[PDB]
Amino acid sequence: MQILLANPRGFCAGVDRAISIVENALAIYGAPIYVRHEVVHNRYVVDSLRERGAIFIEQISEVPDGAILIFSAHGVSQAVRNEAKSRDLTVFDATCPLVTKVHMEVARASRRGEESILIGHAGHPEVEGTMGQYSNPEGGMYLVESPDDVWKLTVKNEEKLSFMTQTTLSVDDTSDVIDALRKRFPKIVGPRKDDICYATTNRQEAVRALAEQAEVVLVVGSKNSSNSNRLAELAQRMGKRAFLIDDAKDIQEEWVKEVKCVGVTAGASAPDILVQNVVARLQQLGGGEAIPLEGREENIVFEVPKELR
Ligand SMILES: C#CCOP(=O)(O)OP(=O)(O)O
Ligand code: SF4
Repeated sequence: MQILLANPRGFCAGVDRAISIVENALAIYGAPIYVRHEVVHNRYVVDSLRERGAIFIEQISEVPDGAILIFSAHGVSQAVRNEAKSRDLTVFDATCPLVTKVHMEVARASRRGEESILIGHAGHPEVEGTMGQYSNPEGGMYLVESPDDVWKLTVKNEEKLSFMTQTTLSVDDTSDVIDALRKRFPKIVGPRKDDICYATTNRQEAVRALAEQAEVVLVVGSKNSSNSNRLAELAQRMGKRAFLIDDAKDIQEEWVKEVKCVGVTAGASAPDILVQNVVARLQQLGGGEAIPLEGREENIVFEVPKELR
C-alpha cells in the first residue's frame, strides 16, 4: 500500500505561537496557568498542557483573582477582554494575528455605526470573538453560514455594509456565500477575496492534490477543529472515503483493507508526532515508506510576545 503525505499539513504559525505562549508561561510562572478555551483545538496538545498545569476554562468567573490568564488562538470578544481587565488578572493574548486583523475591521465598522456581516459557523469560539468586536446599536452585526442565510437577511442600510469571514472555513463554500452577498447587496464592501488564512487555503489545496491520488484520506485533527473538518469534508466531496482521527488508535483496519493508496494529512492544530504515529500504524497495516507530495512553501512565523521569551 502506498502512503502519501499532503504538503503543507500540520501546524500553522498562529498555532505554533499560541502553544509556545502557554508553554513559556508555564516555564516562567509555574502551574497553574489558566487558559480561556482550549488554546488550539487538539486533544493531544490540550491534554498535554493540562498534565503540565494549564487549566482550561470557558468563563472568566472560573479564574481566581491574581492568576495568569491566556486567551486562546481563536480570539475573544471585547466583553471577555473587558471582564478580564476589570478582574485582578495578568493577561497574555495568544489570539492569532490573522484573527486579530479581522477583529480590527469589525471594530472599525462598529465605531462608524455601519453594519457588518460575518461568514462563519455559529457557536465556534472565533465567531463569538469576532461578533464580540461589534457593539454599536446604531449599526448591526449579522452572521451567515450559507447562501440561504444570505437570501433571508434584511439589514437597515444596505448602502453602508461590509463583510468579514472566519479564518478556517471552506474556501469553496465561502466563495458561494460571497457570491450570494454581492447579488443581494451590490454595494457591500469586503476584502479582495475573504479572511480565510493562508494556512487554511494551503491545507485545502494540499488535500485536493492528495485526494486526486489517494483512495482514502486520513486527516489528523480533533473533532472540534473547524479547519481539520474542512479537509476531511473536501476529500469526501471528491468521492474518497475520509476520516478525521485524533491518533493512530482510531484507525479501523477495514478503512484501509485492500486500498492501494492512502493519503494522510493534518489540520493546523495537529502536531507532527501524531502524523508520525499514524504513518507507523499504516505501515503495520501493509503500507510502505511515506512519500511526501510536493507542495506550496510556507515561510511565515509569528513570534511570542517579548514578555514571554
Ligand atoms: C486557531 C486555530 C487553528 O486551529 P484550531 O485550533 O483547530 O481552530 P479551528 O480550525 O478554528 O477550529
Ligand atoms: S489556522 Fe490561520 S488564522 Fe488560525 S491560528 Fe492558524 S494561521 Fe492563524
